[PDB]
Amino acid sequence: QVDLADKLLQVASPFLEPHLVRMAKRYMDLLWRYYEKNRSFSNAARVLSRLADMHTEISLQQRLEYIARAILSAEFLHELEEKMEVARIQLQIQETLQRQYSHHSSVQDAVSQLDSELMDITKLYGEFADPFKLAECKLAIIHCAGYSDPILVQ
Amino acid sequence: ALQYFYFLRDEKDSQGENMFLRCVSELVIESREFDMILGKLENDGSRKPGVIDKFTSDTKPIINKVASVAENKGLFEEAAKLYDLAKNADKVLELMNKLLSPVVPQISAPQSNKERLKNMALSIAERYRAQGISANKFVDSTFYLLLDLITFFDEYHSGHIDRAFDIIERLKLVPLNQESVEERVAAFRNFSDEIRHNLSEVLLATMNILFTQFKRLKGIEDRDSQLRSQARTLITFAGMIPYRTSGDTNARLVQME
Amino acid sequence: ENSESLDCQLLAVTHAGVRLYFSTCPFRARPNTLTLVHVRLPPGFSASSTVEKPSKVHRALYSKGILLMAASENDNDILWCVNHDTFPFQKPMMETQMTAGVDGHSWALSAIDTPLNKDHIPITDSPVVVQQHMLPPKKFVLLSAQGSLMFHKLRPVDQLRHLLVEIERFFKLHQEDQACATCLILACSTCDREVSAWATRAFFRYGGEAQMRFTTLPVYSGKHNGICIYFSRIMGNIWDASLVVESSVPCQLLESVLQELKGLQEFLDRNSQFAGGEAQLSEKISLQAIQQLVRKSYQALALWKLLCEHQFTIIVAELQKELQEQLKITTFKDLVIRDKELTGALIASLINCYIRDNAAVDGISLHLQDIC
Amino acid sequence: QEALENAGRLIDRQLQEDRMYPDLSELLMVSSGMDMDYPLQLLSVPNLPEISSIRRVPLPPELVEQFGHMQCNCMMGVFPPISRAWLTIDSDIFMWNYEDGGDLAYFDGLSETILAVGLVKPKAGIFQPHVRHLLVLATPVDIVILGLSYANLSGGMQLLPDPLSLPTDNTYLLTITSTDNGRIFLAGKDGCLYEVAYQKINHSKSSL
Repeated sequence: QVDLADKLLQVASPFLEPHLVRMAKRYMDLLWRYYEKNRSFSNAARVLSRLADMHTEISLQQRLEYIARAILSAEFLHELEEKMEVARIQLQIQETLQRQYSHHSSVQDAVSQLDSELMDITKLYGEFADPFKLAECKLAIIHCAGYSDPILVQ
Repeated sequence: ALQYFYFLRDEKDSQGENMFLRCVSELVIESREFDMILGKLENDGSRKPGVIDKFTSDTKPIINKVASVAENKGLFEEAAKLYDLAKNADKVLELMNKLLSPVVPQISAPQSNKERLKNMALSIAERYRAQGISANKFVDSTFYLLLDLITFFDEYHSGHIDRAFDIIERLKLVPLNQESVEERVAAFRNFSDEIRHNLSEVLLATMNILFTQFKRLKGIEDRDSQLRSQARTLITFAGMIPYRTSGDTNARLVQME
Repeated sequence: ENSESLDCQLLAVTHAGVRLYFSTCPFRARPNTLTLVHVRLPPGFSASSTVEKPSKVHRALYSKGILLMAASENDNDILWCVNHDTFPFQKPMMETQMTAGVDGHSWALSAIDTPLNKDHIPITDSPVVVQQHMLPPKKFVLLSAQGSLMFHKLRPVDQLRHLLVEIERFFKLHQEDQACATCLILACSTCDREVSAWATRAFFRYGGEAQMRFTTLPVYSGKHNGICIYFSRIMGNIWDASLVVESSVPCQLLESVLQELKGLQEFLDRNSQFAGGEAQLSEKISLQAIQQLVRKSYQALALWKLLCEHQFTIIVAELQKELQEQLKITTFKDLVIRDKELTGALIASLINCYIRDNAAVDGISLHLQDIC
Repeated sequence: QEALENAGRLIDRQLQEDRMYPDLSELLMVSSGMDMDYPLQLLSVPNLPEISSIRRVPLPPELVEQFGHMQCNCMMGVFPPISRAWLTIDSDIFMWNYEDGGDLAYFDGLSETILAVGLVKPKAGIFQPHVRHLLVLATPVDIVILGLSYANLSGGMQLLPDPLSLPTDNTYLLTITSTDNGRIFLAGKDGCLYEVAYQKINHSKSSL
């Protein structure tokens, strides 16, 4: 409440660890606290991943910063990397949306959706790539998916 | 040596000509008498010719060769010198920014007012910038910042506490205003590598002048409050990036008394 | 002032708070008797009002009819201010009058800052909208025995800001075009909350959903007019003026303009896709033209930023020949819509001669290569 | 056709429109009755409020202290160009920086009560045409003219006596004003009008 929270990192108390854990799900500060708290790389990474995946609004830039941090701490790895890849795609789609002149500013909702969370690949593909004709994005996406079908790819 | 090597051409024909060229090339390399052999200082007015240039021709390629080698050895200064002759202005400033950038971060007691990397910095800026400057704007910008920081150094110590704050604020690197310290965080990571490194001293220079100037006075308008708020914002700043800093939040020692 | 109104010489404020306006006619040696052109009554609500009663001498009128009324009731002292709404004033007249915080006796009122009035003619004298950018923020002084009070005028940007959540009200009074222009400024405006910038961007780009639509109709959309108005207003002071005399404008000013245009340039560059790419096509062409214009101004200003650095004056004196007369009467707009050959020659001289230092020089050579 | 010329034309047209905007006052506008958006309540006009109160600065106590003893007369005001405020108690006068408040200047020159003070522009061609502003001070006996300027080094305020005294014993100068011709007109508690010329002499305009 005091915003003494940084001091919390310092507290050694054996009680503290369970405190953070239970509270873990302005909790984000608790978590920023938590991954930082964990000196151990593995534990820290697991948290940031969850941080990124989390349902509270956190910008993608941060979501990625979490991943960049989490990745640095490098099956957990498997999930983390896939995440980074998909997140990157949204960033690209997001960037193009700005340039695209077909878009309306009020349909900001799309950006909110993009920054807001990771999305299903099909969702990204069907909803975004096709309707906004981002062929490049579509192509990259299918790369990650690893969709082989030559006719569709061609 | 050059005069003698030149005779080699006296036997007119290829082979000998290359032998001559190789010999000169060999002379430049390992003798490292660049100024004498290759040339020197522009003051606009291109090169002042070296002895070889008087003889002439392949001189640009030799320079690149020598300069790259300088890079291997890490003989900076020679590289800068060589690139100037090369007329790779952008390259010169960039190497230059690096040289000045380190040596800026460190510990104090230096910088006579007359000769070295700083002095070198002054030479190039005055020199190139006015004239049809081919360098990147970005490259020049960091250059000026490094120079500004240096002038701050000259005046930091040698008294002139008040002047130092004014200049540091001008840098627009450190939050003097409100709690905008965080914006200073957002703009921090963005910072170029050369500056990102220098900030450590920027802070602590500020908390110093700030301390000494704000020595509690004796026995009217005394706004102590400012030059106090500045420390506060600065500390929040330092508090936010200690991890991305060398690891001396011993700002605290100077901070209190 | 005659600038404000040719006819009206004087305004009298009565104890009642009524405002009387008188016209006159001077000659080189003879005055004319004043006539009562018009009268205004205090809003109790309307005419019979005793709200202003009584009104003290302290009361004064600020250039461009802004009325500060000090009223001393027989219970206490009240302060009111009336500002004409210039915006709706682009034909009908309306005054916004509100009570003010000051409660103490009001010794004297003064304007700390020049008046916002745009022109020195009765035409466009009052357009605040045009000189919102250029004119310094208006600040007003209220001196009381106890202390000094400072009041600040609220710019249209601020009004829009309040309205950010509903901007119809702004739209209604001001008009769509103006709303778009302000919306653009808020979006670009620095130190603003993301919410504000995003919302303003959204309004600019999409207007109000299922409400106000943003569009070319078989004329150009408000977006175009808004952007153009923005551009015109910033440049308005400098636009007609001669560039060279030394440069007409100071370095600080050059940097200011360059910085501002830079922000706009980046803004448009980023969201160019939306605007570009028949009414629709016409809109496309117009926007394309404007964006090119903004960039072009950026380039000219950039060169000037360069010139400011050093030894410009000496070269200028030596260089100028027969062509010189043409050069001297070159306006900023002339650079905006360039006179390419002379600049190229001059720039070449800047590079050939020692004047350009380091990085600058490289930049011109780049420039000559790119657009020369 | 060219976009560049096109854009220029658009801006110019718009600029013209901005300049043409209607005259501020016309009798026709409120011949019947005035449209008023008038609330009694502060901030009653939420979005629209023309003015807001940014700050309040009290008179510094240091300044007030040298105003503590005043038998005869008090008065104060703000000088618009200076962005300074002035206080007159009896003989003495203070000027204080609006922005600072700590910074204050004091006149010790005046021997007698100060009837009125005013800020005026200098004449087109006198020895002090250069100075930005002149400070006229009238006491019962004399009118003194000083020069106000800003130090460029300190940025402090510089006041210099431009030894110019005008005897105006009988006048009891109530008011002072100036035309930016540099002419100064003042009235005593002696009817309507009088005018001063520094180049001391007083000459009544309205004929003696």
